[PDB]
Amino acid sequence: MREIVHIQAGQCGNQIGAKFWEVISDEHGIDPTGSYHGDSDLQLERINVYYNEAAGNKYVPRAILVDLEPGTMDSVRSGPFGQIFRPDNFVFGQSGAGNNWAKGHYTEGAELVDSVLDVVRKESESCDCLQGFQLTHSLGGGTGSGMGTLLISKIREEYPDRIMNTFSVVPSPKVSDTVVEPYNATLSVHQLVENTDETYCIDNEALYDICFRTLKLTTPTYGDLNHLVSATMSGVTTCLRFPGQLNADLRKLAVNMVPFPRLHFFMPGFAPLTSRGSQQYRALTVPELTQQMFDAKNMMAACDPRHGRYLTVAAVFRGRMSMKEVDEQMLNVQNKNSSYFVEWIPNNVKTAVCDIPPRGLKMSATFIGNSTAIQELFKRISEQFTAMFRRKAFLHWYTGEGMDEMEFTEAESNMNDLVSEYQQYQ
Amino acid sequence: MREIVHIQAGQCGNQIGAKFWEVISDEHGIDPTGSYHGDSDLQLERINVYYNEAAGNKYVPRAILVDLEPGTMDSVRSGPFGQIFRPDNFVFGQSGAGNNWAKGHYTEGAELVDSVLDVVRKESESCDCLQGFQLTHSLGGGTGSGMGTLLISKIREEYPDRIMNTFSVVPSPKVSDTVVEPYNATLSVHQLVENTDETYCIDNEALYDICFRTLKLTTPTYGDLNHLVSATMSGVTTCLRFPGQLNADLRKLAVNMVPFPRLHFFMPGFAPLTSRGSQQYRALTVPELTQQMFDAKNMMAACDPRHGRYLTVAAVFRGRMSMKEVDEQMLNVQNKNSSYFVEWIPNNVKTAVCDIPPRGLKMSATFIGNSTAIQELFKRISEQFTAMFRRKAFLHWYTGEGMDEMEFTEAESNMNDLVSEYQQYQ
Amino acid sequence: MRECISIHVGQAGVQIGNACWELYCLEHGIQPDGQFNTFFSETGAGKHVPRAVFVDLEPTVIDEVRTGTYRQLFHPEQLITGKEDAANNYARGHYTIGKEIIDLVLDRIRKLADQCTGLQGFLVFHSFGGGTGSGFTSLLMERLSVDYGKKSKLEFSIYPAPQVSTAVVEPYNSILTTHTTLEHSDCAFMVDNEAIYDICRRNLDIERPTYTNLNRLISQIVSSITASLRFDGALNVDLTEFQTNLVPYPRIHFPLATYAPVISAEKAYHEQLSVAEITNACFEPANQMVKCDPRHGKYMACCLLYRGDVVPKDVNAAIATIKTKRTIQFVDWCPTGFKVGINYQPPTVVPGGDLAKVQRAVCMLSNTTAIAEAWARLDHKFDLMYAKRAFVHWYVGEGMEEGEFSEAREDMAALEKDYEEVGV
Ligand SMILES: CC[C@H](/C=C(/C)[C@@H]1C[C@@H](OC)C[C@H](O)C(C)(C)[C@@]2(O)O[C@@H](C[C@@H](OC)[C@H](O)C(=O)O1)C[C@@H](OC)[C@H]2O)CO
Ligand SMILES: CC[C@H](/C=C(/C)[C@@H]1C[C@@H](OC)C[C@H](O)C(C)(C)[C@@]2(O)O[C@@H](C[C@@H](OC)[C@H](O)C(=O)O1)C[C@@H](OC)[C@H]2O)CO
Ligand SMILES: Nc1nc2c(ncn2[C@@H]2O[C@H](COP(=O)(O)OP(=O)(O)OP(=O)(O)O)[C@@H](O)[C@H]2O)c(=O)[nH]1
Ligand SMILES: Nc1nc2c(ncn2[C@@H]2O[C@H](COP(=O)(O)OP(=O)(O)O)[C@@H](O)[C@H]2O)c(=O)[nH]1
Ligand SMILES: Nc1nc2c(ncn2[C@@H]2O[C@H](COP(=O)(O)OP(=O)(O)O)[C@@H](O)[C@H]2O)c(=O)[nH]1
Ligand SMILES: [Mg+2]
Repeated sequence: MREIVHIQAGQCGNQIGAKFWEVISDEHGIDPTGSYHGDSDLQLERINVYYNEAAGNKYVPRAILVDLEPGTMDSVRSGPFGQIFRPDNFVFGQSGAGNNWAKGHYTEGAELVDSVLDVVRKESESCDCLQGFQLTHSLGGGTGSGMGTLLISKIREEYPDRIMNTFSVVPSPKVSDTVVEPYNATLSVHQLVENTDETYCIDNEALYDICFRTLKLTTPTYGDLNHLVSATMSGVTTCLRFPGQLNADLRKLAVNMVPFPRLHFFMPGFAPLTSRGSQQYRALTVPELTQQMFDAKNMMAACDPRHGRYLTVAAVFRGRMSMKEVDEQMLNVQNKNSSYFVEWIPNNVKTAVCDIPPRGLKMSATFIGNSTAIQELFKRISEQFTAMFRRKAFLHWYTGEGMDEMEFTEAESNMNDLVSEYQQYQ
Repeated sequence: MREIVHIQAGQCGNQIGAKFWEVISDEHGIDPTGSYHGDSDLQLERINVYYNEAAGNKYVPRAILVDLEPGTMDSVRSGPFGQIFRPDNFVFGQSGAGNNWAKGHYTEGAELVDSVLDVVRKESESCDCLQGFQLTHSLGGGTGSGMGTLLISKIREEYPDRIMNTFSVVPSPKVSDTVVEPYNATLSVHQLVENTDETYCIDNEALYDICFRTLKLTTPTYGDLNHLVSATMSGVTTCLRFPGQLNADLRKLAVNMVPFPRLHFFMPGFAPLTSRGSQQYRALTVPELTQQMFDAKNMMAACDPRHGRYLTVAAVFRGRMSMKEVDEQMLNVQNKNSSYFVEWIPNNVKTAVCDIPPRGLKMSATFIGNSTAIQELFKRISEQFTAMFRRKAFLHWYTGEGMDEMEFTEAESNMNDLVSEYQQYQ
Repeated sequence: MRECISIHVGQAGVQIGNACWELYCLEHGIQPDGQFNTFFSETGAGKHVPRAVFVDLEPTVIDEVRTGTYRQLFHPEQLITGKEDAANNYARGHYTIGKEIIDLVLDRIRKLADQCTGLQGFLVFHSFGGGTGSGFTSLLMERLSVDYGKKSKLEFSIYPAPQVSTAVVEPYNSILTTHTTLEHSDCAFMVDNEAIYDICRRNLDIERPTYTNLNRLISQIVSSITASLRFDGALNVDLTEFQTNLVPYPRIHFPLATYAPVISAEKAYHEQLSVAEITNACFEPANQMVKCDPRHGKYMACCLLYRGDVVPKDVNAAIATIKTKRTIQFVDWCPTGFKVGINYQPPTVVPGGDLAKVQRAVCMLSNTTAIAEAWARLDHKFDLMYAKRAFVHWYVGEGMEEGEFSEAREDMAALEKDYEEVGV
């Protein structure tokens, strides 16, 4: 029961996915050759949530790896845990996507998507009771954004009563990584508003801030950033894979975190994150962890949470702890600072607890916030997009693939509507 | 934090600068090839104040070497520590300056100054927190005086909230080294009055006196005089580069030494200075050092300090010593001889102490005096200048470069105003 | 439980703090690597971590601490740093550079408070006269007042001496500090370097001192002040009691701090070191730790903190004797002019130190009209300086205004008048 199918699309999506599979593997005591070397029966009890068993006690992640160019996936295969994946689950094209949503969604991606869908169907048929799908991609490129969105559309059409959740890497206000980012992001976001149940919004600038300000890390690698993201990802599904006092679930989280269907864009966080120098200096108390969790500096989106209000927040705690303490802390936060929580939803904080903590920690926590502050990201994207579109700058690359102006206007309209909705509850 | 950028201009400026870089290098345990061979961690902790680090643990002084003629800088490069400098930091012209301030400031120098400014900007961009600039030049020539002043003007305009301090070699009352010295000096001094935060006034006659009367040196070389100057220079910035009981700073010294903005011309001194014959005969006590410091014979300007009053004096002590003793000595000097200290500023002496003494000494000290006696130098210069200008002697060399009589009169006026100001507090 | 947070600001303050922390470690057996709750916050690995705020605008003193012996003891945050110091400039502390760091400091303080279940308040270490210790400290204090209100804010301050100094803008800064910590700080305990030197010359028979010794001496006093929070004893004094007992009027809140016996190993054996003798020593003019004669001033209120072997009867007798002396003048309106605190725990000797082991030691905190003279002297100095508008361009050039100085002077005058009134 409760099988989850993973899809990783494009460069960033595949890279983050590799790290995620490493982390999950280590959590379950699975080595790169698919052999189990754990010490606890809890490690295998719910291994089926992420893994499929093969002859000779081999475990193979239910992961589908998708790209329009072979490089990234060749690197992944060459990598440490790369040999753990099913070879038949690498689905790739030959021509690149040129950071072009239209190529991912309408042309190059359209040619490949049926093949991906077939693999997806095959995997879903092996599920006793499939919970849903997890997707990893970027919003600013062509493959993860265009192809990824397309895949989501297809799967929701075919499996409309399953959970569809994405970890989506978004552009950052200071330092864009591509010139057409606003166009791609807007085109993706338009589709995600209507075709996903929840989306975790990750901002690389926030990750860098975490690495520098919090972790005191002089020289963060993308690998290190990926690790953090993977940790957050693992947190979300912990309650499917292990016992607890309050057993959470994806669906439960959705129920408690989405008060209106379109408002499903979350700011993720993780705790504790402490510098290697200052480890003995910190006392690892639930209160202190809570404080870390709620600190804007420990968020992974391009928002100031203090510039908005929390509609709902879900906290998932890992390790041994007093439920009394947890509840009291939650009460204290809300009573003290009631202005930062929407007044029309009493008890804005939901708590879940899983007994088994991650490696190397006695306690940890994962934070998921639905804040009206997220509107700032959307507003900024919209401004950027309009700045370009009003001059039809770069547009020939998209019209050449058959897109029309009207689609862009529709996207803009959707964006603005979303922003307006967010402003309502602000 | 606290990076200092050095500029050395003209013949004397470059020569003194070479010696200074030698001395600082030896203090920091840096060999001529930029390799560190020190014994203490204190040597590297604040090395960034004067040096920039390169690949292979190479250290390169943040020094800009400027001249309108190539000879002097060719000699510098040929010299012992010459290979330590960045080749791109030698900025030179082709035509000489003919001991002509107008050529340095308005014509030949004007053509070169932009190139220097570009290098300066480049260096300042590499500073985490740039403290300010140190300039070395002569006042009596063309390049150091005219070009140097020009550079100062430019940098103050661009970096008006940083410290601008100069070590300026001035003409000596007995034996002038050029015929147009009064003109050049007056023209420079006019600009320095308004564009520098502090200027250390060095007189070669005083240095010769020190060498002959104090050091008992039959045959001083310019090299030897330069050494002394370098020692004084190093003293000033000691508290940026090493720990202490009273950590001084350039800005702190300025704050305590400049009671009115235009009165920023200091008489420097150094101690101990003892003959090689009579070394064992002296007991190296803080009191005795203090006495040396306050002795007119141990000053480096063309003043009799007893012919004026001290507005403020800053003493910087190096080595191990009793703060009690130091304070008591300071009190004794002021109580005993209150007539030599302006009565409207109680506690005319400021003390700083740095734990790490210079090579070969257990204790040393550097003296910085703001005395109203300095007016004598200015008055004498003014007399000389007027003697020439009233007959328009040598003036065609300057009018030919576009200068007008009115500038000279302005300069004279400034000088006289300065003298009057000094006389006020006398 | 009873918990307090230390704040150390400047160079001088930081130096003092180092000594204090060393002393604390020696007292409670904590190793330099952290292997009590009142001062040391305890974590889940048998590790004890100080509960202090260490602030400097110049990154030198802090860097030294970070590299030295007790680096593993302190947190990598408690020790806070800047980029450039104020350079004896109140304006660069209070207005320009301080408002970059202050927020962080506040946050740290809040965090520390959160970690306590009964915060008695604050102990702050700064210097009247220094650039950071004057302005930045003032700024911090104001913020604290705004935030907490009724949490104790005790200050330990290095007062400038009359006949000696180490900075020729020291009158201005001190005056400014006085102006802007008159409506915030509840107590400002005073030590003077000249006085300490004199003490060393006289009692210790040592005439080659250094700052370290002074710091150690200060730390002893601090320990004595804070010994009641960390050990048992009859008459356990609190940080909140000092305010009640030493501040008759809210503007008047500068009491002198003195310690007895400050004596070397040679004449520790010669002396009996009885309680009465120690008490007498405490009230002697030369033994005081500032440059003021308490013969030229009436004692408003005194506080005595006996530490070690003390029969309370003996203490009472000593107090009676003191009262008898003609101191030793008291004010008309304060007959009961004594507060007494006793601890069973004796003083603790620091290896490679000035002081020997003793059975019993006493720390006296006295609020008197003798400091009025000092204040007047300071005012005079200020007047002498400010009449010519000397150095004012530095202060005005970073935030301040011509008029503020005048206001400060007026305030000082008012204070003097108040003191005079009290004297009657
Ligand atoms: C029943 C007789 C039969 C008819 C059908 C349609 C059958 C039924 C199912 O197989 C039993 C399909 C099956 O469940 C899957 C979906 C897993 C899957 O195998 O379908 C194919 C495509 C499908 O045709 C569309 C296939 O070719 C086929 O023959 O399907 C792609 C493949 O990629 C891995 C995978 O996605 C003809 O003999
Ligand atoms: C409750 C939702 C929440 C809103 C607030 C305001 C929350 C509340 C508290 O945390 C739970 C603050 C907290 O108690 C502290 C004071 C210890 C502290 O962490 O505050 C921050 C600044 C604060 O914002 C000002 C922070 O960024 C933040 O998010 O604060 C500096 C920090 O330096 C160490 C420290 O001083 C947003 O998710
Ligand atoms: N007793 C004692 N006094 C000190 C010490 N360090 C400095 N002082 C005194 O403090 C005053 C100078 O202030 P500092 O604390 O050095 O200055 P600061 O707070 O660092 O401020 P700036 O350096 O001006 O930014 C002088 O009166 C010194 O004698 C120390 O370690 N012990
Ligand atoms: N966090 C993270 N971001 C990445 C990684 N690789 C690429 N990105 C980001 O993803 C965006 C570029 O999209 P990318 O996935 O490379 O393009 P695609 O292959 O067309 O989907 C940029 O915002 C990059 O900063 C990664 O490994 N980790
Ligand atoms: N102390 C010292 N003085 C020098 C040195 N070289 C030149 N001078 C003095 O500098 C003045 C001449 O200026 P100089 O720097 O040679 O002319 P410039 O190249 O036009 O700036 C005279 O007063 C010389 O005595 C030197 O190496 N040391
Ligand atoms: Mg300082």
